[PDB]
Amino acid sequence: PGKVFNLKKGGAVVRIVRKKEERKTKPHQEFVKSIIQECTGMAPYEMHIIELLRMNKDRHALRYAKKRLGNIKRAKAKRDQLSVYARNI
Amino acid sequence: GGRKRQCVHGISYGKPRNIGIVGLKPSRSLRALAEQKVGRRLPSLRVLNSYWVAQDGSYKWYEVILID
Amino acid sequence: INPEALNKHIAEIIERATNEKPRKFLETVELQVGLKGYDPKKDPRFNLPNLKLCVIADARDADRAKKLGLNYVEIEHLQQFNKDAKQIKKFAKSYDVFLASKSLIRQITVYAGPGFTKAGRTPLPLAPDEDLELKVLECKVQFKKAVGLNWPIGNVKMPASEIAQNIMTTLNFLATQLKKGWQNIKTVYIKSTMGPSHRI
Amino acid sequence: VTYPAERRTFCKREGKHTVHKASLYKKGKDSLLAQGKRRYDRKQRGFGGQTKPIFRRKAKTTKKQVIRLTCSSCKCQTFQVLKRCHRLEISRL
RNA sequence: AGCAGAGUGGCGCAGCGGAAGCGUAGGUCGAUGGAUCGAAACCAUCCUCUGCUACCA
RNA sequence: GCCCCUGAGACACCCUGACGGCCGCCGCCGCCCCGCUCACCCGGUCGCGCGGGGACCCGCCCGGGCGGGGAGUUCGGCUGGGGCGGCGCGCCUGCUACACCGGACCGCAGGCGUCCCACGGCGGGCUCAGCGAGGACGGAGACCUCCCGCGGAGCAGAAGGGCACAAGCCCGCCCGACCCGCGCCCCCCGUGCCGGCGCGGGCCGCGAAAGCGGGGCCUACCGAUCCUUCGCCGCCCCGGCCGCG
RNA sequence: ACAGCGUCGCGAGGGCCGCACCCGGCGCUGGCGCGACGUGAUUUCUGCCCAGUGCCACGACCGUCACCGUGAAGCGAUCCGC
RNA sequence: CCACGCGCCGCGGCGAGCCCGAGGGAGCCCCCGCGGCGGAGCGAGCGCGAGACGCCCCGGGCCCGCCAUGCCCCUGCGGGCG
Repeated sequence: PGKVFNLKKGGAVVRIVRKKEERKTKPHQEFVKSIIQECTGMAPYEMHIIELLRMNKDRHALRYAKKRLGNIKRAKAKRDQLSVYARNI
Repeated sequence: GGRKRQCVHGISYGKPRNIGIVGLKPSRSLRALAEQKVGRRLPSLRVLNSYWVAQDGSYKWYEVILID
Repeated sequence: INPEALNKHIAEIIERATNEKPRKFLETVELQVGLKGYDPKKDPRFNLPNLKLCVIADARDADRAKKLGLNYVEIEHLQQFNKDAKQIKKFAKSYDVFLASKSLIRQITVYAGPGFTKAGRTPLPLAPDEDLELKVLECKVQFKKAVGLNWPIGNVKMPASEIAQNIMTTLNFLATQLKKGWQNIKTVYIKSTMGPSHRI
Repeated sequence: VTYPAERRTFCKREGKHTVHKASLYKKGKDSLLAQGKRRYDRKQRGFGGQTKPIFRRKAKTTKKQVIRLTCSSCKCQTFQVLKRCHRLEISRL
């Protein structure tokens, strides 16, 4: 156990306030990425995830991204970003 | 590449744990070693920081800011 | 796996099938369950739970069968069956469903026991008190060594939706008697006795 | 030595003597994810050669055979260690 | 240990479920179980044997 | 075509499964070849009026071999010096061992590392090895008989103990050759271990019961820490919670 | 040690050595050469054995024998095949 | 010999307490000065958690935790009483 057992925990009023909205991506940054996306296209691995996504092979895509990036959160989120391109097509 | 120990005839005599010449990896990065190489070449200047500018199969290139 | 498209195809087949269709919904529904991941040496073989039928019984069970009109017979033919091995097979092949008598089951264990066991069709003993018709209503999941699995969904004229429920009940049971379950099945088709296959 | 296919023995879950099927116990394959195996693969990682003793002086010719008695009713699993023996068979049903 | 392949007349050795032969009278087809209408054969289990590889029991 | 026909499998009709084989197809996945020059790599020259290769090698990173060419180390003990051999190097019986107990010996005669779901448990019945004298074949010899039978037989294997309405033999059931928690003895520092033994509480077996049974009559027949593997029930994963681990 | 005698490897993109690397020796060389070994001037000769153990095959690639790559499965660590 | 750690003995101060810690204080031997150690144990942990005697010593009895087990019942794989 990592917490002391006090049933009446709460002797002082607590001002827990992160007072923070989730960090906004920011409109200007999205615009700069759009200009770069036109100039640079997409990385070879991203195109291969898109081809696996165009065919219905989503587990293959997640496994290929998890090998490419090395973290499930960023593998899933890359699969869901690149899927918009294939879904738009 | 990876560090190769400077042992003559490629043999390190001693406890077998300290054996091994070709498999060792550098302690400092190739960014740090680039910074240390220019510092010897240019002892008078003061090294600020370095940035990576290119990489090939055999070589890696780092550009160092040096201040007079 | 929408039931309606296939059920509607069976309803369209009511005009299309025609055929002799004795006691049938214009056809006897059949299912060809394709299997992937199936090996003969690997053992996923599970023998687990209108066609012509026979009941051989004593007093009351035969009398109820007589009013129903279901076949009613006696143990006397078992000496004649013993004379002709082919005759025991002839009795078995003609009547797809076999029923006997609990009271006369001693006769069915020795007099009928060898030929009917070799044939693989066993009469189901029905005592006079017991009702044969309700047992007949009760009248299959098998894997054997064949990847293709074939079973008559329903020889009944019962609505295609009731027939669809019978297909569903066996598919889930097959998923239970399969290592990868639904994954193991590949392609299944529904067709009328002379009708075209329609993938599920 | 011949062991019977079924022996009636006490099953702890039921708490009563019940019929138990018999079956030879075999050591399972070693898991890479084990306290010792994780430590051993780290110790043997790198230069220095073997870091752990490798026994090479076998002397026992026989092992001790454990029979897994599995109760049909409670699925209780009990193990009976027989005396060391060169050959063992479990009678068929 | 793992992965293969073998074990058959007196001797050796073919036979791919449907004569058990040939070469030099002559069959626990190493046995056991299953499986099949029937296996030397398929499938297990073991007694082996061979080749290769593996190592804190 | 059926109802035939009798076959492992029923050959009117319709649909699919396997097994091959043969096209084809695919924004699919491996593999192999051939250019080209533009990295890369050489030769020539006083770059004086030129070539040879080439996406290959090489280098680097993982991976598998070969590798006393080298390193680092090890290479037991007991013992009429040591070696050679053996093993009082773990365990057991009768000795030598000197009548409690304890006594050394490269002292003696021997064993053990196994074998048995019966060669176990229990109850009932029975008597064994053999003399003598008898009974077609049948004789030294089987088989069937009576008698008298202290065990002269048997009890898995060494030796010594033990045992007769039995501990032997046969027969009928059975699995206690279970589960849980302790103590005692032998060796002994009086520590472990093997082996036994005595119990408290479950659940069983056999027997009419009383009883007896945690193997095989007793004395031999085996094994720390760590690691692994498995079973039984729970706890923990430390800011939580859930599945896996 | 020697002259002599054999054996062995090698056509330079090569062989054999050096060497922490960078890179050198043979080599201002080239098979009448260079490197590696035996035996040891003549004279007369050098039999048999490829079992074993070495060595050798652009001799095959049968069985094993790695990363990678790949194909299922999984929530994913992973796990099986190929 | 000295340092350091551990065991035991004796002695001094104080007592369910005890203590020149580092430090600070115009301040050197003075004053002030936390952890810690003891006062509760046991259990892998979850966790739970001591009174009944007793000049002393020992032995017995009982209580606490761990390990079972039987009942009872609240706020319930929870509590209690054996």
